[PDB]
Amino acid sequence: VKNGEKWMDRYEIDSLIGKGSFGQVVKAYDRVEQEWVAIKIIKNKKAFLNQAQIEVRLLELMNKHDTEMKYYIVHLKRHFMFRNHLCLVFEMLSYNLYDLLRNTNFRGVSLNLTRKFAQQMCTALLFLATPELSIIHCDLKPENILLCNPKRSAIKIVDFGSSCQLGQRIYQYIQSRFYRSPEVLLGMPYDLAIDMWSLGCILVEMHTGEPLFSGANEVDQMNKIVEVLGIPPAHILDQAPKARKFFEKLPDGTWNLKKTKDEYKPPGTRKLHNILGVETGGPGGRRAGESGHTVADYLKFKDLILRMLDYDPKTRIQPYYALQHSFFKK
Ligand SMILES: Cc1nc2ccc(-c3cc(N)nc(N)c3)nc2n1CCOc1ccccc1
Ligand SMILES: [Cl-]
Ligand SMILES: [Cl-]
Repeated sequence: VKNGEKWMDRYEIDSLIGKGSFGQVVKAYDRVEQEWVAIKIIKNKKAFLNQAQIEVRLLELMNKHDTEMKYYIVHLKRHFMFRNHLCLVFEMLSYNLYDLLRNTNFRGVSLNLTRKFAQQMCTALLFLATPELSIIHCDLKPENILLCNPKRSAIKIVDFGSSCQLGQRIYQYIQSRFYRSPEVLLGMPYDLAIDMWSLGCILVEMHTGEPLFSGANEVDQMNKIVEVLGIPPAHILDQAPKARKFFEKLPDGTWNLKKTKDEYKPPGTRKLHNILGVETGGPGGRRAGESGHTVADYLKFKDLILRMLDYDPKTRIQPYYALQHSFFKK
């Protein structure tokens, strides 16, 4: 697609903004609205078109709901078919939270900026949980959270290409590996709670600069999670189709790890407080004496993250109750 093309006496293509398995995203001048827009151009392959039609349906469903929470998700302006490609037109946004970490040389941002991100992210999750929506994103990661403006800390969620409503699930293998919830690793039916799991993983990474759980495979992934949060509850592993991919049951109805060729820190011993550096002056001690990073501030953040990383998705912290947490009290 050329960097001067004109479409439908309406759009002038400027540049490639983004690429994907879905196709590509281009910067285009909308001659009617007289503004720049982002156009998501889907490949003319049955598979991407079908999944993108679902994304359009979910996006248009959200547009029909006027609240104070709807403006944390990229607004879909419109869509059309051109040259046999489904085209989604969005408001222009800026760079993503991963690029923001890259720009800190992976040293992380302040707890204060982390809090501002958490609050927006939790308000978006609350909006998707409105019963008549009930949309699971299924691919929350730093790369799918964009700054509205390179000067500001306003963010919006993008990419509803993996998203499904509750009880419209298609795939068992969903979510980006590092952000994949245990329920989805364990091959169990997933909720809106898998996004809260992902959000917890992201918020830590935003502050430390490194992914909380960077598995090289599903097995590696679950082992890195168990290092921090210990063995999942028996009641969960008993109902889990793929419990025996990672764990083994014992005479007395208790569970342990399947082992292979040696090494990980033993279950629950890689403590989040050390990962966060609560009482050691933040991540790698780099925040020693910096304001808004009091041990009290860090402990509230630690408490909220462990509510987002509950193994049980039925007791894992839902969004309204994450906005009530002391970590957000000024
Ligand atoms: C700069 C900019 N404005 C945007 C507005 C919307 C979207 C946008 C992108 C996608 N995949 N899905 C939706 N629903 C909206 N992406 C924008 N980008 C950067 C584009 O890069 C990407 C590419 C792939 C994934 C994420 C960001
Ligand atoms: Cl990443
Ligand atoms: Cl996915």
